[PDB]
Amino acid sequence: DIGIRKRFMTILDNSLERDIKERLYYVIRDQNWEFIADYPWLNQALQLLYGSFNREKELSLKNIYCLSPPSILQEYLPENAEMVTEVNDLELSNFVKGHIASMQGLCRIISSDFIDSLIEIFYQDPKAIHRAWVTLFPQVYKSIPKNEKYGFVRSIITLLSKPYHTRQISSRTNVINMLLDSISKIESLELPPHLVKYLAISYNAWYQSINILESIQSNTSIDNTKIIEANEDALLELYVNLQEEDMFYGLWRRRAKYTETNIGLSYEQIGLWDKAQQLYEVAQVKARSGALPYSQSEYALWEDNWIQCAEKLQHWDVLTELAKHEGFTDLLLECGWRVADWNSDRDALEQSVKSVMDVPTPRRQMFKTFLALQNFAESRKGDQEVRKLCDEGIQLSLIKWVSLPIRYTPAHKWLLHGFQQYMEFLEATQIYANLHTTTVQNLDSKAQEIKRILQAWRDRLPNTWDDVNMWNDLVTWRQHAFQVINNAYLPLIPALQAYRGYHEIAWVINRFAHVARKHNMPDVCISQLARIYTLPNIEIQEAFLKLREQAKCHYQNMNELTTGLDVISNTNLVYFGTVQKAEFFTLKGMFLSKLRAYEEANQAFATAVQIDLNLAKAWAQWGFFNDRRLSEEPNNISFASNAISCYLQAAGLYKNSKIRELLCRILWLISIDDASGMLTNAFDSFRGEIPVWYWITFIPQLLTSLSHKEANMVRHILIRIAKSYPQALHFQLRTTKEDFAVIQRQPWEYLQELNNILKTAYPLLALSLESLVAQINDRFKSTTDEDLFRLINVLLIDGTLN
Amino acid sequence: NYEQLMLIMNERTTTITNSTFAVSLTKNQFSRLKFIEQWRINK
Amino acid sequence: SKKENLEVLCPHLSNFHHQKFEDIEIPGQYLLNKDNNVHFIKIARFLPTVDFVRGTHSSYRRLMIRGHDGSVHSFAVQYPAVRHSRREERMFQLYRLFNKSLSKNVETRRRSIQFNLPIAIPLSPQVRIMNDSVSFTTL
Amino acid sequence: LPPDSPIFHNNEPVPFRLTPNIQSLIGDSALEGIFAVNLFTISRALIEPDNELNTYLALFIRDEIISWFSNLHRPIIENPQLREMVQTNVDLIIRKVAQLGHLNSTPTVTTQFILDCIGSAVSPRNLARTDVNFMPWF
Amino acid sequence: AIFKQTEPAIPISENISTKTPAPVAYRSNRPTITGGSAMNASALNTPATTKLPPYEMDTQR
Amino acid sequence: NATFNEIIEQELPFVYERMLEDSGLLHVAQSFLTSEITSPNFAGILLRFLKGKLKDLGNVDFNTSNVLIRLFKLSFMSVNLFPNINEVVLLPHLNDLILNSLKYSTTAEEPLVYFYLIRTLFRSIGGGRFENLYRSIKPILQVLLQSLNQMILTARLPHERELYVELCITVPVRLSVLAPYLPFLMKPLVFALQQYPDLVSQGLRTLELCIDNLTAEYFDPIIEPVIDDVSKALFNLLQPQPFNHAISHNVVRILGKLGGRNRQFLKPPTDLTEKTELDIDAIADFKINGMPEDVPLSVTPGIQSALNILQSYKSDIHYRKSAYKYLTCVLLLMTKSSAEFPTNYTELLKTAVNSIKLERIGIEKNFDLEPTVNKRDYSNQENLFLRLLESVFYATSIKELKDDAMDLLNNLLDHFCLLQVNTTLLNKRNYNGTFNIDLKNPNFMLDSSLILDAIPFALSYYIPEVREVGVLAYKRIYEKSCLIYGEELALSHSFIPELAKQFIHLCYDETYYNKRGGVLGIKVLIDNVKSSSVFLKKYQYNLANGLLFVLKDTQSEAPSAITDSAEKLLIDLLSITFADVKEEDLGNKVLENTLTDIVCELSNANPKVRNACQKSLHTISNLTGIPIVKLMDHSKQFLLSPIFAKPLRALPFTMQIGNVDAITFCLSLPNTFLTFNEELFRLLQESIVLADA
Repeated sequence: DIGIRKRFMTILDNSLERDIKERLYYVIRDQNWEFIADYPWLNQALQLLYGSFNREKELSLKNIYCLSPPSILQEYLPENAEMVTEVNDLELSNFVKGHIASMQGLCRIISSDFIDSLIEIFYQDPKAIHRAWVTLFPQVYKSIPKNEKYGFVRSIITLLSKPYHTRQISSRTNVINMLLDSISKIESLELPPHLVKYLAISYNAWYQSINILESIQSNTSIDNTKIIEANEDALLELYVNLQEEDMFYGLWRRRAKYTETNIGLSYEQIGLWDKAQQLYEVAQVKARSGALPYSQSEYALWEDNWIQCAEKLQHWDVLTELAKHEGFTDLLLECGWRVADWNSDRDALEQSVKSVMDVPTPRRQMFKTFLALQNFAESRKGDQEVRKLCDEGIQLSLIKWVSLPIRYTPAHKWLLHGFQQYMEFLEATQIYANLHTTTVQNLDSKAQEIKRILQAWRDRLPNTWDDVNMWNDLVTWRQHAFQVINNAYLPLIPALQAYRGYHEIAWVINRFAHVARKHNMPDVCISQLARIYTLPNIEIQEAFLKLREQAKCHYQNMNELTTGLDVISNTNLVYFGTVQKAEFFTLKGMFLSKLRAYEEANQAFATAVQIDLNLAKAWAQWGFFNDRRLSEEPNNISFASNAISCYLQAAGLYKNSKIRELLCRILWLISIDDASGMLTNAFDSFRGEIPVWYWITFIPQLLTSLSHKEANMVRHILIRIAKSYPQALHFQLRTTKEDFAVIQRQPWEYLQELNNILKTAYPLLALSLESLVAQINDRFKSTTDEDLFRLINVLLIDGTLN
Repeated sequence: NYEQLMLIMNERTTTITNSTFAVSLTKNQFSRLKFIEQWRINK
Repeated sequence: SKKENLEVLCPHLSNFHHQKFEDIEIPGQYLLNKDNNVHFIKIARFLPTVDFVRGTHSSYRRLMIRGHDGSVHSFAVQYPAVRHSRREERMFQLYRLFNKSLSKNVETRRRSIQFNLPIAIPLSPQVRIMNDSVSFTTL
Repeated sequence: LPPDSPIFHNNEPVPFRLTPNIQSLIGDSALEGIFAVNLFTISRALIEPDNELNTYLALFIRDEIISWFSNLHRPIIENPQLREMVQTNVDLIIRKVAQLGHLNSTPTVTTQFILDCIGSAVSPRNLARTDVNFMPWF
Repeated sequence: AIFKQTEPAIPISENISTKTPAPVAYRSNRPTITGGSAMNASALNTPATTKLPPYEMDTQR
Repeated sequence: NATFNEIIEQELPFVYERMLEDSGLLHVAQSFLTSEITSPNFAGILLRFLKGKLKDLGNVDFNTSNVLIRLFKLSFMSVNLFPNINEVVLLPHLNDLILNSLKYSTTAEEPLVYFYLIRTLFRSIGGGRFENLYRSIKPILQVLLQSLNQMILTARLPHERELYVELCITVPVRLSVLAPYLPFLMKPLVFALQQYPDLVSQGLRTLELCIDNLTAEYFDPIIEPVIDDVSKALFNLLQPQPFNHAISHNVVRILGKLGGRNRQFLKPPTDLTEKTELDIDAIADFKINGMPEDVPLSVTPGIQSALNILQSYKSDIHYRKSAYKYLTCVLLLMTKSSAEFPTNYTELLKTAVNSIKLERIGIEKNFDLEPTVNKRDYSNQENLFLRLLESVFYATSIKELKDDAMDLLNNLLDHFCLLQVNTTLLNKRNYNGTFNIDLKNPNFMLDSSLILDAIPFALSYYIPEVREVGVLAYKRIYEKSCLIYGEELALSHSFIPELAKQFIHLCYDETYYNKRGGVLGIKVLIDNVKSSSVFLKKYQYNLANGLLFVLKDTQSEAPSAITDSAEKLLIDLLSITFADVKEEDLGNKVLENTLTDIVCELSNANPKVRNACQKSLHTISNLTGIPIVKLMDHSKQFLLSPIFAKPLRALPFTMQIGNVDAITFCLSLPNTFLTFNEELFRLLQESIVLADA
């Protein structure tokens, strides 16, 4: 209400003194803003500081180089000018002087109107307060003299450390952001105690604090070696809270003192956790019996990063007794601990949860919700408090989402994984509720809902480059949810007289054992293919991915290829399929061609390829084998025809994949200068549909192949391109056609044939494209001054170069 | 003075559980490496 | 003048979408290896008021193209394109071929490493168009 | 190589461009954790997929060899000896790429050759020995 | 082809009533990856609403 | 029922005209169709009455439109009140209702009542069977909805954007997911999630209907051009319990049902804000009493906030007046250092205006460099002055801010008119020596050619009360430019030529607002200059091509007055410039080109420009005594030879229609074009004799 508000603010303005130092000390030290603590009070603070101004009629900008004045611009008429002498009988002469007298009074701007018109913008928008404070406060800090900066910065810490700021925690535009941003524009007081900046993260202030903490790294603030290391501690903890791990590893191995710490951090950033774990053990050993003090911050790094590498490597039996040796919720993070029950020690987990489920985190809340879900599972007619614990977990995760920055950080990915975990909890509630009413043996009536939710779960899995802890967490809690239905279908097995006991746990083992092999973790990829023997039958898809992943395990570390050779060469019984034996035989071909073997690997590829003629991986590996035999000789031997035939077969039915390297091999092996026409036979006897769309990306290498000899099999590819994909070839065709036309026989003959095929089929397209290209070529030609400019530039760079 | 001002909140915390217990009770050495070595010896 | 009218410069391109009677595509969409063909952007119209950009050692004109999905694509018309353009474009093609190996490896995919080549498509063997937005600068 | 013409060599004193202004823009944390690690993982990802570097670099080197023998007017050397030039340059480029992404059998910091390269690309005793159009101060 | 089957319909609540948690004087000076926690998520192992820890100035009389 | 139907059918216009006086009589009609055994009969009578009243639903006042919309709402609620009893009364004249609302909203005075009617019809139904005769209208409805959704770049926004995005989503379908016409829904889905918090719970539901059963292969390329905007607006809805949990747990359910698909399409951010003219500082010196010297701080910390205060019609008038005073303070500070005038400015202005009519002005040569421009800061200061001037123009749309805004605007306009003579005097540096490099220029300033971007802004603006201020601004600068130059050269050197070219450039823009601004500027230009026959005859070809491009390029859902005013202006301009031609064979350079551009456009795809070219050929053969076939003697081959070459089989339909219509107009003329076109007649009769299935 504008009248009473204006009266309150003007008596508060008239109470103070008209000095800037006294009003700055009033808004920082003296005034208690605890009552206005939900409202941005810097508004009121600005209205005090703007009270110390003077009302100066000479307000004028000095940064803009403004619009053209009539003073000197009517002196830009150098010598040919008949200056008129006092013609003053017009309507123009009074209009000009009236306009001069009008613009004199219009452009006399005092400071008063700017100040008090900006004041009422603050009451509508709180972002003029932010910008006004950040512009004003680094300028009025200059009034604070030396031998008084210590008391001023201590009053700043006292103002920022006030407890009433929690009435602005749930806001994006806190006074703490508006104040830390003005701290960051000073570079004199821009060092505050800097574990306050890391704890002013109860508010948002993430980059307002990272600016402050990184402007001490690049400051000559070397008064202590314990201010710098505490600055680095707070900066690394802000990087951990934002999950920016590359800056974390860079700052750590810029600040570390041991060398084994540097080696372990580098192996940990790359993702090799076995060698990083060994290097952290070596760095821990050399500090017990060494001559270095290890700074009490590298020691915690060695301990915790050892635990993280051991978590990634899935050594849960070590970490279980490590968490039994000391009181810690590492013990809670063995939710998957080679476990099939989670019920015989239910109380031992409930007490561990309840002792730590104060100051709750989303993870411990997820553990409490899973305990309630298992209580509903193992004891039917349960609670349906799972529908309440999931909702309080969703609300906790939403508070944690608003506490993070607005734009997506890597820390938001774990909140997205937590959202998926709560939705899978609610779907598991539906699964268990359907599982409790099938006690009357109502199979194939309520099993369809279970199959639908399991099919929804099979397509809902994280990205393959996501963390292996994310994959492992989803895999372990899906194994819990599958163990419940396998336990509840266990009484109903013999009363049926394949069967409805699923045990599709193997799926979420195999899909895990695949993805760890993508993450270059072969030891756990072998170790995960040992929990598949819980049922002794050979299934149509368990044995498929099991044997395929076990054979793909022994492909690198070349002292291990015999261990992949002896496991496939003795297995001849078919594991429900005639396509598995073909990939077995071509994997025998890979393992035999990896060692030095000339004819037997060719025989293995032949018996791999005769059985089906439908596995393109066998054709591709036979082409690679023929190229490896070619690489010990010149490429003109007719043995290359076998290579290009297996390559062309390896691109016809390997479609919608990475086939362009096979096309590169075709274009390079075709270009040999053989006199015998065996390679042209090997290209031109190919029975299959060539991947016309993937030949587009080599259209220049096709179009310069017409100029090269021994290449008219390129013409079939270009003709099949021009009749199906005409807009890919057109610009390249016109460019190389007008290239060859001005230098003047098969090149221009083939180019005119391709242009004729592109012009008869799709004539409207060629007409419109040629008219567009011609209009751009005629109308976008540069003028005279631009040509003179580029000529003088090339002359000047050549003159200064010579 | 100044060095004692710039380190006001610099108090180390061993773990989340200890922080939880320290904030809960107010309102109501190389032992790890030795443990890993002795557990590798026991196997 | 930093902004000159397209209907004064080239009145065929300002009048293009009326006398166009098929679906031309934005040029340079086949160089980026996007598997299918159905989601390519078709040129809706050329925008008016093209930009005259004075560089350090030369100058050029930037024409904007409205796509059929509401997007605007800016292209730069290098009219005296220097005759080493084919070596440049073959290096662009080679380093764009590596962008698929850089997304199946997990370590380069977590860090979102791609090679970021420019898409330059030649019209005649004197003039090529290159993709060029505003807020491109040099050092 | 019985011929002698194509080699694909670098003339500059510095191995790449990491000038003082770029290095002060990237900083110290990002030059250690983002620059060198990505430069290591790129070259690690390119030598993993079992000779895709060979298949691309073969023809994209061969066109450069043909343009090298066609710029200077001696295009008559067209033989499998040209394929030997191509394979020699391809093996040289593949060796120099695999030099970046090689981690030693002994325990050694990954990104150590890369860190030595950025130590030799930012020293003023190397940046002063280059031309003034390179602008080594910027 | 174009359509898949029906997903499981997850019924969200209509009248949920959770409590806004009070801020806590949390303290975490560990600078290691996982922030002195069992796992490295760092968003799932951090309290929701916090405040500044207690401290004291130089009591040097 | 058979007598009650004829009673109510003979009495319903009288009942309707009694409803326009005492509006309670709607309770009659409601009681006829909310509970009756004869409810479908009265619904049929009422719908056939309202089908006739629909044509004037837009062009009546508030009371009549209110009564008509309430009758429509009652007739729609009668359908979903009795579903099994006849809703078959509604399914004829249902597509006609949609189509005629979209068609009549073009030429309507209040064109939002039709889309409010479409919204009421869509919200009245959903869950029925007759949404399968409606599936033949969905592409035309969704193209007319998206091309009205984004073409309001100067959107009125009371609910206009909200209304169009509420119509584009929430269309009915008997199937779960609607159609292959899903990419039409992706752009309004971003607006529904993002900008309107009352549309959000609608649009989220639409997302679930696409996420639940779309196979995740077909759907992922569809959301690909919008996935960053979709995810960025979805992440804004993840807020705790004071924010509504019914629209937060929806987002959590969506993002939990998407496993890795909720984060696999996000890259490093390509939207880093680069400090535009609403973010820069313009620094002045302030005297602070506790300081020895003045301190430099920024005068622009609240410009973006004050603009948002001024544009919103829901704030106070004290806050709006103080915001206006703040913007004019910053603008007059930018204008202050050119507002000083010398003591002899009148004779200097007179000397500089009669020194334009002299030839070979000698330029004193000097050899000294000037500093460069710093294009980023120049562009930010130029756009800042432009935004402040545009808000001075916008301030005239507000009562009790209009008088001082008009006074300040008059002062600014006749200031820029006096500053234009410096640009005129400096454009003679482009002459007097065909290549001079040793001359002296004032370095780099705001060149007073940014009234050439503010007056075409005011004409293209979505409030008509500021388009009136734009034409008053043009009249004022016309008077001042004719005053300080004289009429004989103010049309060749002042603002009046230059800004006229801007008007022609507004005719070529890609939205109907700028085309209306261009035809407004052209109409006030050709109403001003008619006394002189050098300007409008020099500029005739470009003005005719601009007014013709307004007819060719204008979307179908743009208002009808755009193309109607363009046709009237083209006919008036051709009536002016062809008045003096008396010789039948008189065409030198520009009459030949004007007749060429007219008669080469009788074969267009658009029928409006075809009929406008036919009418303009007729009104210049009745103006001067020249036959139409004498006007087509030189340019007839450029019309006919594209038609006789293409065989009329590969062309699309709108070009076949245009070619046939042009040949029909050429054959309807007296005694011309009789030569050997039998092949076209044979091919067209064999293309019309067969079926079209």
